[PDB]
Amino acid sequence: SIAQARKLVEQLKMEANIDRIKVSKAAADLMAYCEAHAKEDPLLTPVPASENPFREKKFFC
Amino acid sequence: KKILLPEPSIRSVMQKYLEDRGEVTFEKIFSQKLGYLLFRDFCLNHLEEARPLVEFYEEIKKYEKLETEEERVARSREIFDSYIMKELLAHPFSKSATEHVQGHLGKKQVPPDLFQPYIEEICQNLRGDVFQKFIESDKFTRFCQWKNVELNIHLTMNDFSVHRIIGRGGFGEVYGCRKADTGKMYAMKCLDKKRIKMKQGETLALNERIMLSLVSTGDCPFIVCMSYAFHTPDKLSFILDLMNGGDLHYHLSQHGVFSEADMRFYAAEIILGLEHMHNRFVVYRDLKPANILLDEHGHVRISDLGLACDFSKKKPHASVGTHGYMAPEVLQKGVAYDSSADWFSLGCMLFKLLRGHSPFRQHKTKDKHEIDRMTLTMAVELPDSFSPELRSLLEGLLQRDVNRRLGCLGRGAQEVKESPFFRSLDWQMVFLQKYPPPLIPPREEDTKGIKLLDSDQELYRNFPLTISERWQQEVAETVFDTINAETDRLEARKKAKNKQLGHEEDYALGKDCIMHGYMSKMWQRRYFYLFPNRLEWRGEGEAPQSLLTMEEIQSVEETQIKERKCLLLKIRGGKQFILQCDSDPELVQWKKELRDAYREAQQLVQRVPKMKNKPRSP
Amino acid sequence: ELDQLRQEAEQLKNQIRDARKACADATLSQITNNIDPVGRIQMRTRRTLRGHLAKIYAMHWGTDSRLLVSASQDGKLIIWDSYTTNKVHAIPLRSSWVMTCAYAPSGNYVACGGLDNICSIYNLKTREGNVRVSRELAGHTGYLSCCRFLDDNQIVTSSGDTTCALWDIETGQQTTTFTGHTGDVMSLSLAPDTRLFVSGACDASAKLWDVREGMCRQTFTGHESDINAICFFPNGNAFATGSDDATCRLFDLRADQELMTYSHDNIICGITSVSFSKSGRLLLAGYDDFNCNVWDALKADRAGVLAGHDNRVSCLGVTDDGMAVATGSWDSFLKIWN
Ligand SMILES: O=C(N[C@@H]1CNCCC[C@H]1OC(=O)c1cc(O)c(C(=O)c2c(O)cccc2C(=O)O)c(O)c1)c1ccc(O)cc1
Ligand SMILES: [Mg+2]
Repeated sequence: SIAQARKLVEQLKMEANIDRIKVSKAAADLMAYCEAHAKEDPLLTPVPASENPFREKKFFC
Repeated sequence: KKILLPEPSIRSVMQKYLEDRGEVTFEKIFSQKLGYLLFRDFCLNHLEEARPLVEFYEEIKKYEKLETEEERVARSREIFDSYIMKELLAHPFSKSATEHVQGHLGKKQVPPDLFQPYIEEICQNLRGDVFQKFIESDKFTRFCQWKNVELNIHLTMNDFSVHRIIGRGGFGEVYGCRKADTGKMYAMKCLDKKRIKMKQGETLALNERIMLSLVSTGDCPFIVCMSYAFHTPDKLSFILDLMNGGDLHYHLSQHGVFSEADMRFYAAEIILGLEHMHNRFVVYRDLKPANILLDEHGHVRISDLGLACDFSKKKPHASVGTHGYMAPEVLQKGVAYDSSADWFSLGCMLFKLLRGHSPFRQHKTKDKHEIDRMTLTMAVELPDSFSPELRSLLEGLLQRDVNRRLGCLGRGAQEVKESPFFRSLDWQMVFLQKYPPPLIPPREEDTKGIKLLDSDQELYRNFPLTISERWQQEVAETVFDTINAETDRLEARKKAKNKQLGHEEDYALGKDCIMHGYMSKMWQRRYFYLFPNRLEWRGEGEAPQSLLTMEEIQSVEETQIKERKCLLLKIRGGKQFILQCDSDPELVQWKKELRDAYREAQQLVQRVPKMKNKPRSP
Repeated sequence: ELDQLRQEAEQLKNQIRDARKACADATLSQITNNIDPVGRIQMRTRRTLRGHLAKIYAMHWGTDSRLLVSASQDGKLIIWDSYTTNKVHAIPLRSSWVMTCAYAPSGNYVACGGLDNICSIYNLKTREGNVRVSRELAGHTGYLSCCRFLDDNQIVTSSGDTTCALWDIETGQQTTTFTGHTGDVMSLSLAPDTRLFVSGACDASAKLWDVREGMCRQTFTGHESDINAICFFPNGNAFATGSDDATCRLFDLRADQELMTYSHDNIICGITSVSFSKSGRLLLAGYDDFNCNVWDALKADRAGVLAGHDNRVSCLGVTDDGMAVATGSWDSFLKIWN
């Protein structure tokens, strides 16, 4: 219908009315997040075996 | 040896089977002996609202059975005084209904109909909620236990304890035997399969089965009925009523001729018998005294139903019967006939009881064509000693013209009943077997050049049959009361044992389980639960730790393992899963509900992108 | 008049394309070209959770990184204690056709649903201890594909009816509805802040929704086939998609376009599930070839493989504390890897 088509134009104007930063800045910010928090991700910075539930940990709450 | 009811869980399967055939209705169950018995147990002992209704139903039923008018006038008022003043103060009766009832009563006229209006309104009140409360109740579970058995009846010689011979024939011999199941006394008619092929009696033997079948419903006292029919690899077999009194051609030999007063009695019982066959559209065609049998009290029944014939869909025209007792239209080349025939036979037979031979048999002749010629030509010369009212009856029956013969003019059996000859008899009393009988009885290798093919055997494929009301009546009047109590004890004990075991309630309740029950995998017996998307199973202890999904199932077929019918599920992985069942109803239903389950499941998944099988190989 | 608005419908589509091209000054793989590779990450399977009697369709970690819920073709939800293999609860459902599940952040409630077209909420600690249903949510006219809590009293469901919806669990009604997709919606993921969420559909597009305001801010096409799964990057300015076309894709919100495509030639089957590690460096993806592949998100290299299921990896999830990855499979087992 015309309702189904006018719904689209209204939306497509909505999507075009956002503003956009540059992919160079965009990527830069992701890589900043990874580098920053890389110390904490235990799949990259492993922890002691006794502190890891799934390896050698003994005491639990 | 004795009947072992299946467990209550059978309900899950059985109910679905019955519902599919619309057999879970008040009318369908209430009108069955065991259905009825379990129903009234429920209302009398377990639902205070239904009690007086059924009590009152059963009171009216006793009244229906009362012999004579003076007994009824008694019971009629006797009835209206007591229960009625509880029922009018309750569940009232209609004005409309009480109007007719009180109308007859005020005038002191008392038929059996008298209370029929009250019957109908009682049903109206029994078949609503009260029925649906019964379906929910443990007694419908018990009905389902009993019906399961009925529909699993496979008979063999092991089931019967055969005693003495009491009849030879062409294809085999009749015995006397006790069904070990219930201890009911019966007669077994064993036709030998090698004898049948030697005499070509293929339609002849398979005819009887269909004929016995049609006449065995109704609960009639004057025809030798069938309850079961079954066959072994080399023998056919009929379970029939037992009659220990010998046949009327044997007693005619020892007694000589009978009086009018004595012949009347037999004719009465034989007439009602014939009426029963005619109302069900069967012409007997071999009425002679040799085919009439006596029980130990003296009462009689028509027996040999081989030559009998259906006339509903088309009227026969052959020359079937014994030559002394065949109506003129049976003998004539291409003339068709119906119940007309059996009435002419009645004359011929009745005559022979009175004078010792067929009226068309003379000088003790043994020339079939001469005897057939008297039938068509000879006017039947009747004795002088005979009464007038007897002369009335016989020349009516032996009347050559079918349109001029008693029992053919429109009312059938009723024209003969109201003949002058039976003027003294209350015909109800005949049917009640209450008139005193006149006579009380005192206390092979020819077929070895013929082989049984598995083509011949297919002719008797649908031979076996069980007449429901007959089996139900057998059970009712023997083991039913006691076996109910016995399985009541088991079911109570298992529940008491499980209450000690900290009973885990049903695994089926709460979910979307389609149905459930025992089956055997591969033999390993296991309890199954069929769900919309899968079929689980467990062993006697724990919750199901095994299953088969609906999407795996390619086809559900039926196949043989050591001559027992089973289900052959073909799994997608090329594998096969075989299921056995404990009863035919169960086999029929699983097959169905699985075919319905996997087809429904496999389509639903097709829509779902998350559950369907996407491409993999290039 | 019908034509009149279908020209502006593609004039604006082209205004957007060129809008985005003006931002495409470099690529993520170029920017990241400088960083050290993560190197081979050889995660071993540390638990096997055995209980489900058939396929597993959907799994979800609890915030405590210890308990998880799984939903299965065998008609049950099970809540496991990963640390010990123990089952906390075997919940038998009222419909056999489940497809999804979800644990409360609180952990007091789980949710599930399927071809029933209802999102049922279960209360994991009644005033007795017996687990019971606390609410059904009827409203959708299509299968429930996915659902997630915001808090005890708010859930967000997606359906094959082609819509999403935000519920008020107490009243059991829909506060807001998210019409927009033109094909069955398949997965959703909440932004960490919750103010946003994204969805993914069989139309081959994902959409960023405005949870509270109730409308589509952005649409991200690029895939060639049904998008099966979706995941937000921990900082909420980018997300990742899994599809039948055999690729994952990283999309950045502020750049409003595709940044990255993960896809070796040898991988020809579909992605069923996707999740980032705590920092966001690794992108974990489940496949119909029975494997879960670990992708270097920033460099688009394959860092490693989680291989040990006999059938489709149907679902996966990283604990909030990044300690472990869970994979659920059509082989009926979950496995905890690290
Ligand atoms: O019918 C009975 N007895 C009859 C009485 N009539 C006179 C003949 C003797 C006897 O009949 C038989 O024993 C008998 C045996 C048979 O194998 C056959 C047949 O095989 C058969 C048939 O079934 C149908 C047509 C013809 C024949 C035949 O043998 O010619 C038969 O008709 C009677 C009888 C029935 C019940 C009961 O409890 C006790 C006895
Ligand atoms: Mg004829």
